[PDB]
Amino acid sequence: QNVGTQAAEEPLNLPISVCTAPGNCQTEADAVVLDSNWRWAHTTTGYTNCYTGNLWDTTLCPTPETCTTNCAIDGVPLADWSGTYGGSVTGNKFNLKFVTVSTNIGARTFLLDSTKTRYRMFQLLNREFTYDVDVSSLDCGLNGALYFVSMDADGGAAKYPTNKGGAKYGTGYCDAQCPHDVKWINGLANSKDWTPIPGDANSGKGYYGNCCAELDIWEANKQSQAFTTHPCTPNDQTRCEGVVCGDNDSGDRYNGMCDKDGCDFASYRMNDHTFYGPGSTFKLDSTKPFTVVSQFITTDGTDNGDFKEFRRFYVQNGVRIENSKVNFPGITAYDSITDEMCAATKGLFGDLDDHKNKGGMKQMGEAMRKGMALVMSIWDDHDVNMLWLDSNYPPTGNPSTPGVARGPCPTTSGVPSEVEVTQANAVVSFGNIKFGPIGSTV
Repeated sequence: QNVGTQAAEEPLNLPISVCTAPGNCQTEADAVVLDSNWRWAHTTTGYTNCYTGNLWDTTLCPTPETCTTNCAIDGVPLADWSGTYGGSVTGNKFNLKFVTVSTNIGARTFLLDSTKTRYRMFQLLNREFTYDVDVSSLDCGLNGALYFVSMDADGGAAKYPTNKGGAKYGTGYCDAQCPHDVKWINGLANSKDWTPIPGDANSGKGYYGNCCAELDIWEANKQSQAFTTHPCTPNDQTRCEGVVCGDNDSGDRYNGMCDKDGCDFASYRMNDHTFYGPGSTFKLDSTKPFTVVSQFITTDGTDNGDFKEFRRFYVQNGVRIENSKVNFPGITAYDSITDEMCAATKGLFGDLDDHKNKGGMKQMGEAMRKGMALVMSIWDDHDVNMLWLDSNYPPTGNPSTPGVARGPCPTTSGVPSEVEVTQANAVVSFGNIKFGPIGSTV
């Protein structure tokens, strides 16, 4: 995309901590940038929309190349962050409102480095990543997500010279779902064969998808939470078409370059329904804030080893809370993501181990070694109504069959039109982000 001249781009300042030992950290003066999908797209030498509602203008965008020549994405000024997009920062806390009323629904954002010209790339192997979260106002159907993806640090600017904005304009998004709803891919409008998504007034799908590796630290609302590894072959940003995208709609979910299911550790799905929930007698009380700690263990305990284990623990009101465990007869009580856990649990659930097909923890680790961009988002799910996270999936499945039940939400929950009314004022908060060696962040 070209860059427009109507509004300066002003990312929100967000300090994080880089740590060397427990309680010995230094501030890193980073910032938050809005994903290019949420930006106004208009004519390069005017005010005329190139995209309105869920459609590209066919006169301006008869082809992707012409669209890209004629159109530009514009900046987010400071005033518009809260007023238009529902984003705000107080000290080291970042807040994202779900619906902001001209009416904005959801948000996806990235962490910029201290220069505000590149994404802050995290080399996560043999490191610990930690943050405080509040998901108390997110119920069934919503997801306040924090995760990493194998985006380029410059959003693709060096690879795709028609991308003028780079990381500064939140470009280059890709993930392990190979999404077609990304409006700008490889420096070009994804306007070919663009199709609105029914019941989604703001979104559509273009000819291409954009694939890359994804490490989900946090997919969650107050009812259920998960962390998940998604390797791809290769891991780096890859525009896809046809079978390579692994499109759900053509029966290709397991035929593409990315592991779409991922290998998940989701406490409720692993059959501990009392670990996490909205109340003081759950082990971890989702009505109150808490700290989420993630440790990425290698084979030799060094930065050069292969990724072998994703460990997790929590801190809430000064109380250390170890992760829940897998709880099925004849299955080891795993409390972390490893290749063995993935094989054993997917075996039990009858899920295809595409994680293993894509190179497993080792391949996931190669993405983490090269460095990944931090994503913070809030969203509802127009495909599957978040049932995969917090309900029975498939909805018609027996909840006593291992793998089906992922949370207590009813199978009628999560319809975007309903959650966008009922949960309009939901806000996820991510704060006090800390990064360092294992054992350094609490």
